[PDB]
Amino acid sequence: SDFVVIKALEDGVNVIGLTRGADTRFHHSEKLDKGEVLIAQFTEHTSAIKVRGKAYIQTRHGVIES
Amino acid sequence: SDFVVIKALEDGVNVIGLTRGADTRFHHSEKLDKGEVLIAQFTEHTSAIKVRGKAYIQTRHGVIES
Amino acid sequence: SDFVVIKALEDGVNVIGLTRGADTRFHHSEKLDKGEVLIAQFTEHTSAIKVRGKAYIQTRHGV
Amino acid sequence: SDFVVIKALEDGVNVIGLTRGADTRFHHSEKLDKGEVLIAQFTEHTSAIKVRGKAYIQTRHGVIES
Amino acid sequence: SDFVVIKALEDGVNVIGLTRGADTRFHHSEKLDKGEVLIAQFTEHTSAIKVRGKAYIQTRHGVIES
Amino acid sequence: SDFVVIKALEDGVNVIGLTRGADTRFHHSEKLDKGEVLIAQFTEHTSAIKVRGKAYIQTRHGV
Amino acid sequence: SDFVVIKALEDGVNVIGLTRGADTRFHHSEKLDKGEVLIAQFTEHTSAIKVRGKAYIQTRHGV
Amino acid sequence: SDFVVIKALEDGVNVIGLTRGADTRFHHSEKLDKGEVLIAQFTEHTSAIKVRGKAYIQTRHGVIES
Amino acid sequence: SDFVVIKALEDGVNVIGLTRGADTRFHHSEKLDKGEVLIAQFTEHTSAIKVRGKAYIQTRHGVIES
Amino acid sequence: SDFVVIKALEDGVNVIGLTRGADTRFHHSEKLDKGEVLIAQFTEHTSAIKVRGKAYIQTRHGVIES
Amino acid sequence: SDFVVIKALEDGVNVIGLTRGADTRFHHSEKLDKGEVLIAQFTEHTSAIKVRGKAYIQTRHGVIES
Amino acid sequence: SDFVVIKALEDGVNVIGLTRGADTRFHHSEKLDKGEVLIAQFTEHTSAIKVRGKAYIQTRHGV
Ligand SMILES: N[C@@H](Cc1c[nH]c2ccccc12)C(=O)O
Ligand SMILES: N[C@@H](Cc1c[nH]c2ccccc12)C(=O)O
Ligand SMILES: N[C@@H](Cc1c[nH]c2ccccc12)C(=O)O
Ligand SMILES: N[C@@H](Cc1c[nH]c2ccccc12)C(=O)O
Ligand SMILES: N[C@@H](Cc1c[nH]c2ccccc12)C(=O)O
Ligand SMILES: N[C@@H](Cc1c[nH]c2ccccc12)C(=O)O
Ligand SMILES: N[C@@H](Cc1c[nH]c2ccccc12)C(=O)O
Ligand SMILES: N[C@@H](Cc1c[nH]c2ccccc12)C(=O)O
Ligand SMILES: N[C@@H](Cc1c[nH]c2ccccc12)C(=O)O
Ligand SMILES: N[C@@H](Cc1c[nH]c2ccccc12)C(=O)O
Ligand SMILES: N[C@@H](Cc1c[nH]c2ccccc12)C(=O)O
Ligand SMILES: N[C@@H](Cc1c[nH]c2ccccc12)C(=O)O
Repeated sequence: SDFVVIKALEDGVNVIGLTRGADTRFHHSEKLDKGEVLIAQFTEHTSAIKVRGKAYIQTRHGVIES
Repeated sequence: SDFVVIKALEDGVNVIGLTRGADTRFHHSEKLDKGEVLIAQFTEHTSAIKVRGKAYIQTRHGVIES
Repeated sequence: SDFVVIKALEDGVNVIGLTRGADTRFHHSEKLDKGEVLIAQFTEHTSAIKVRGKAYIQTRHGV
Repeated sequence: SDFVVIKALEDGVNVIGLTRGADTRFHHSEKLDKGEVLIAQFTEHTSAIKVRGKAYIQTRHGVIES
Repeated sequence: SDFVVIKALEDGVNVIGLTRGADTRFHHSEKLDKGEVLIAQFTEHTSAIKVRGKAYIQTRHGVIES
Repeated sequence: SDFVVIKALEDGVNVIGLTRGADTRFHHSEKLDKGEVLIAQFTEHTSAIKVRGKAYIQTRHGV
Repeated sequence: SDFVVIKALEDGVNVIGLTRGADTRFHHSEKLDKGEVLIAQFTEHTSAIKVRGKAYIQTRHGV
Repeated sequence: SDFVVIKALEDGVNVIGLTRGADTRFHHSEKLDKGEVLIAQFTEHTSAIKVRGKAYIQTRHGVIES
Repeated sequence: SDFVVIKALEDGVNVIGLTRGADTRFHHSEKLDKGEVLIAQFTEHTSAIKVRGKAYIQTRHGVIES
Repeated sequence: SDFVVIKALEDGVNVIGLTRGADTRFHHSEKLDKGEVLIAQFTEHTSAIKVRGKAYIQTRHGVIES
Repeated sequence: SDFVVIKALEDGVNVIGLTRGADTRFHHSEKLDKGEVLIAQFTEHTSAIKVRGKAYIQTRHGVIES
Repeated sequence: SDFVVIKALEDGVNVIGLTRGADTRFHHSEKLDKGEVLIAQFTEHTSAIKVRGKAYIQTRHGV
């Protein structure tokens, strides 16, 4: 059951969950300050994740460091 | 369930989800500005994903960049 | 479910979904201009995919 | 759920589906011109696939390039 | 379900499917001329496949050529 | 389901299917002439396979 | 079920469990002092985990 | 669903099936002459196999050549 | 089901299990003196494990020592 | 289901199956003379196998010889 | 279905099972003298295992030799 | 189901099966003399195995 690891590399990074279903809207925005990590799953409610700001991101497919 | 990772390499990248089913239309477009990342699942509503604009994309099959 | 990755290397590449079932016809053609990417699954409705135009294609079997 | 990748290397290549069941007959013939690719699954209706003409073919078992 | 890949190395190759069940007879023969390829599943009707003629054959177990 | 690959290296190779169940007898013998190939599955009806004659044989365990 | 490993490298590291469901709020914060280790699963109730403070973190994806 | 490969290296090799159940007795003995191969499964009726005589034997665990 | 391995590197190491569910409290603490080892599963009652004191810990993800 | 491979290195090797269940007794002993091989499954009746005499034994865990 | 291998390296080593459920208490203590081995599963009744004394311990995660 | 391989390196090695359930007691001890081999499964009835005496032991975790 897949998840994403997200480490903020600066202040005020946002990790935003988007709603599962016919409709797509942001249901929640988690704020990360520098060096804070968010380990976040895809779930019954979240089918897409947006990251804004400079962040090191780990997934099953590998790494993308801003 | 499988997911794509999309990082924007310029401003104004569109990640477009196509409806699952007999019919195919765009149901949602997500604008990504430079540096921003979207990780998006295939879902009971999205069976095809379309990226317009300069992107770095990881899937289960490998990298595809530009 | 398995999927294909198609990157258009010219304008007007067509990604064509053929119908699942006894009958085979196309039900949709997605057009990509140069540089655009389609990630497309096999589904309840699409059992074959035809790309026409120059494309870089990735599947579970390789490039 | 297995599939075959078929890339025509000349004009007028045919990819022919054969019917699943007691009876075997061609139910459909897809024409490929040079450089067109067909990614085709085995399905409830197709249990065999014939390719006529010069074609690069990819499957789980590897490659056969005419 | 598993499948065989047969490429004809001369004209007039026969790919023959044998009936699944208590009884065993040929139910279908597919003629392949030189260069042509058949990818054929084992099915609820075919439990044994027979190739006559010069062929290149790939299965899950490896190559067998001539 | 698992399968065997048999290539005949002489004329008149016999691929013999033995019956699944309490009783063991052959129910079928498929004959191959030199160069012919049989790919044969274990099935509801065949639980053992005997090859007689010179053959190159491939199974999941090797050659 | 998958889990995370968190080792605190300062005092007062917070391991925060965010709620599973339509609503997202924290339901618990576990505090670790320097050197302490939390191994924590994703559960029926926690679908996201935020670490705040300097920590060495291990997941199935690496360090 | 496990099987054993047995190749007789001399004349008059026996491959003997033993009965599954509380009771153990030989239910069948297959005779192999030199260079004959038997590919034999474990089944609802056979839970042990005995080989007598000089034989090359292949299983999941590797090879034992008399 | 997955488990952790904890070896105490000093006297007085605490292995604490946290309750699974909507609520989170300590339900049990296990004191380990130097040299002693605990292997503990995640369970229908414990969804998070906490180690205080100098420990060597192995999990499915690797070693973590001190 | 898993199986053991036993090759006799001398005459009079015994392969003994122990009953599965609350009780444990020998239910069958199979004499193997030198060179002979037994491949025997664990079954709904045999949950432990005992070899007396000089044997070469392969299991899923590796070789054990003498 | 996971298990732990435990080999006592001195006299009077204890392997203690702890109860599965809301409650945690020692339900059993197995005494090992030097060079005795215990191969012990996690079960419906045992969700944690404590080892006291100098012992070589093998699990899925590797080795810890006192 | 998983199993253990025990080869006795002296006379009178005991392979002891401990009972599965709330209660833990031995229900059986299989004795091996030098050179004898026991391959033994974990079962509905045996959840722990104790070897006493010098033995070479193989499990899924190694030797
Ligand atoms: N509401 C959409 C969210 C989504 C997932 N993947 C996407 C890809 C593109 C656009 C939107 C999406 C869905 O559940 O399907
Ligand atoms: N069949 C999908 C859309 C789709 C997937 N792959 C395709 C390839 C080409 C065209 C459309 C598609 C649907 O449910 O609508
Ligand atoms: N209508 C066909 C489409 C198809 C899938 N694979 C094929 C291979 C060859 C020809 C057609 C096909 C089907 O569902 O079966
Ligand atoms: N009607 C046949 C088609 C087929 C599949 N594999 C074959 C091999 C040989 C000949 C025919 C076939 C079937 O479904 O079984
Ligand atoms: N048992 C298959 C045919 C078959 C498979 N493998 C064989 C080997 C030898 C002879 C026949 C067979 C059937 O259903 O008829
Ligand atoms: N009639 C036997 C055929 C068989 C399978 N494997 C064997 C091994 C040895 C002897 C006979 C067999 C059965 O179904 O069980
Ligand atoms: N309440 C959210 C928590 C969450 C999980 N993954 C996320 C990713 C982004 C934002 C929030 C989340 C949910 O269960 O779906
Ligand atoms: N009747 C026995 C046959 C058997 C299988 N494995 C064995 C090992 C030893 C002795 C006999 C056996 C059974 O089904 O269990
Ligand atoms: N959600 C778990 C506890 C838990 C797991 N991971 C966490 C991370 C942070 C906080 C609490 C937790 C519970 O059932 O109570
Ligand atoms: N528990 C098995 C026998 C057994 C398996 N492993 C053991 C180890 C020791 C003693 C007995 C056993 C039975 O059903 O009887
Ligand atoms: N009674 C506890 C035992 C336990 C398992 N893992 C633990 C970790 C820490 C403390 C206690 C435990 C349970 O079944 O959950
Ligand atoms: N009666 C115990 C036997 C046991 C298995 N693993 C253990 C670990 C430690 C102590 C006892 C055990 C049980 O079934 O649970």
